[PDB]
Amino acid sequence: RSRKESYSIYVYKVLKQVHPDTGISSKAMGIMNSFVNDIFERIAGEASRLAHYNKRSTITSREIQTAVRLLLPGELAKHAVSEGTKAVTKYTSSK
Amino acid sequence: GTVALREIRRYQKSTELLIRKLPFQRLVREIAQDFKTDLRFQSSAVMALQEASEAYLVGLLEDTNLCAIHAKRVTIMPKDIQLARRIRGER
Amino acid sequence: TVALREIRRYQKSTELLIRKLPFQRLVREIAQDFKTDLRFQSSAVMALQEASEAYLVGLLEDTNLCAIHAKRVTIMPKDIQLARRIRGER
Amino acid sequence: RDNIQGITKPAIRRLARRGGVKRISGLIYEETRGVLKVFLENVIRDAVTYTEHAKRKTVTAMDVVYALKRQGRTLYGFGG
Amino acid sequence: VLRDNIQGITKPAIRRLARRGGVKRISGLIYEETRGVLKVFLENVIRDAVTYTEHAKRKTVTAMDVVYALKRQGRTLYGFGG
Amino acid sequence: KAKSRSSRAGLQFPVGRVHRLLRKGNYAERVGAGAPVYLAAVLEYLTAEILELAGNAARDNKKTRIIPRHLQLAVRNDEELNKLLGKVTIAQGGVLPNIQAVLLPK
Amino acid sequence: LAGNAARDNKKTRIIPRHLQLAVRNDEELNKLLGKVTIAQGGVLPNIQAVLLPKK
DNA sequence: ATCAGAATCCCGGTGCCGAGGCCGCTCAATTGGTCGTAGACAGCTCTAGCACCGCTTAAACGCACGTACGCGCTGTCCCCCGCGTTTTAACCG
DNA sequence: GATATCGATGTATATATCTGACACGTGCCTGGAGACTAGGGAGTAATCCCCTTGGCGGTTAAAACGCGGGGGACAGCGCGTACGTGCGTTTAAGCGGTGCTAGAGCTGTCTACGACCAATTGAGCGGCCTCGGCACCGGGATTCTGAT
Repeated sequence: RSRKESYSIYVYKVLKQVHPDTGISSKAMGIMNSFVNDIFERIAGEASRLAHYNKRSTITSREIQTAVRLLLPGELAKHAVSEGTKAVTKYTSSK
Repeated sequence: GTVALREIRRYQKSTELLIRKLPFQRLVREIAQDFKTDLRFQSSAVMALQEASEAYLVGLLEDTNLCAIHAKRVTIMPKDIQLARRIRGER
Repeated sequence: TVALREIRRYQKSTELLIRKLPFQRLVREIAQDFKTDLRFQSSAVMALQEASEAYLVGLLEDTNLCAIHAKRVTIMPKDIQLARRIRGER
Repeated sequence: RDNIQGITKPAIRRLARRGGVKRISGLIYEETRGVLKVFLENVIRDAVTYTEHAKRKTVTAMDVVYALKRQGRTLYGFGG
Repeated sequence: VLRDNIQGITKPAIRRLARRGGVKRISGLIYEETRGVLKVFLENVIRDAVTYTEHAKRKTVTAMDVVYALKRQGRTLYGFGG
Repeated sequence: KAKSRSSRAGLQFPVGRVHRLLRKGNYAERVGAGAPVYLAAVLEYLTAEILELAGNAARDNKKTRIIPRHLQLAVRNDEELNKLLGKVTIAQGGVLPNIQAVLLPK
Repeated sequence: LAGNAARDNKKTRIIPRHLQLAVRNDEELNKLLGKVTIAQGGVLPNIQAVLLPKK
């Protein structure tokens, strides 16, 4: 709790995997961290809203998939839902 | 343009719908089918959608009209809507 | 003629033209005027001055866009009211 | 066809006769119509997804209310 | 003086940023309203932002509280914290 | 050693970070669990899209550094991104380096 | 407030138009509840004097 | 300023279909005990919070000369308003 | 007036140099993975019913064309004017730091409390009986305005 959690380090890891030479600035680093935290809170709020409204006292896959569909445009979310359904089926089948 | 402001006042008092059953109905029905066929729409909901659409139209057209007053006297233009939309963020 | 030079120069630089100490002092004064004896972060002051700067530059871009729309460059208070009324915050 | 003519010219003229605009134009009607399609399509698509999550395939009043609350500019419909 | 600094906020900076925004000339009646509504907006922003921080029994206004207050206001801006 | 889900799932983004929220926040008694991987994947792919768009925007000015000015330029060149955050404006946005005919001489 | 406005409006019972007038009457209510409107919206007479043809 | 005209604002009669209201019931609202659990208050680590200082000066403020434009008048034509008439379709049932 | 020196002083022309900022690793820290036990919730579908689209007629106000027509965005010019640009004054903004100290955030302790469980009971809405102002058609008072 005393350790100040930051979410830009995960973006930094992906960046180093792709283009480790170039990078971002401090203020920009703060900007993307605030963006990540804001999107994180917005999807949490979307899950809470859907769960309240439909008397949905659970949230396994369909609920968060609908949240992703509501948050993002139709075509991009549909493709994301397709690969997400494939991934979750593969993960359950593999174990 | 001078009797038009009187008509503005007249339609300002008016508090009833205009095109519910035969028209707007066919519209929402059509769009619904376009997305997913075999859809329906509650009469009360239809009324609510029409009133929301007409209220938003009143507000946006009032905004565009006051932007058109800046272009001297009285005349609307496509660029008025486009600019206003962009400024607000809709465009 | 120097307007072109100024436009190029301001496109090349991005320094915050509102200063941190006067706005910090104004925020401290106003906050202690509303609720006395509360502290304020420097990062929050910087974020608030950034928010105000973004708000005013967006408002002034809208004002310029409305000006050139009505074949003008100088503007009247009515345009500012216009922008606020279309945004609806007023 | 009749999809664009669902709303007539004097209908938009009445919406201008109650929406400030005193002088109108032919192209203005078309623009306002396209904006109306964008708005209606957004709301109907949101309602379609919400009535697909619960596998119902039809919207109620509360469904419409939640669909329009998602747009930010919320509205209060009838019933509830 | 640490009071009555309504005249403290300066119009030249807004003019220079408008110049950066393309504006080549402004007026005198503009700043009369602009400064007043800017002061009203600043008052509202400071009020709700300090209202936001009061929940967690804190005395100092934190960055995430200000960012989320602007987010609730619909005029949000991202920064270091949040 | 200690068999964490990161290597098994093949994802660098934190898995149980969401589980922290779900557990301590006590949101419901039936919340998340499978939600982490889902949102992590969505956030990863959105971050990849944003990274690509920012990289494309940066190279237009023959410079290879990232600044939030360029983020604003990339966002404002996208109408859909504009509609996502229409009530938002990012600081240091300014105006574009392309100058309209209104300001230039005859 | 809607009842007082309706009594001023010479009507015994409440209607949504009176609710709109009540909302638009208070500036703080326009500040906060400005994100929602009710059917057949209205506003105070903020019309100018440039709409009528000049002579 | 001043009289006549079109539209408008409030009121009256009627169709009705959704509003005003009675009754059950059943699924939820209340009361009562447990107690590990999670929020409120004293204390550890230490970070940055309020206010000012050495030194240079960029910039805010006040003031001088004048030009691009603010605002208003004039020419135009084209491009949408006013009105009569037909159909046509919106709300009714 | 000319040929041949001296220098000299901006004008680049690099050449170190050291400094703010970005990019990599590093000690360590705290919270998720594994995992078992135990509680609930939506997938799926049947069933009453109701309710919203499709459709027939009507029928009178509204859509839409024909004709007349006038007025206003655009362009240009003209009177004025107010900041555009620049000069003089002053004054704290900024870089970097300190005096005094408060609490950000966490940690420990402590003590009121709400899921769980069970009995009692009642409020809101479905179903349904009854009714009255919305909407439409028509007339009298109000408001704005054309033409003079």
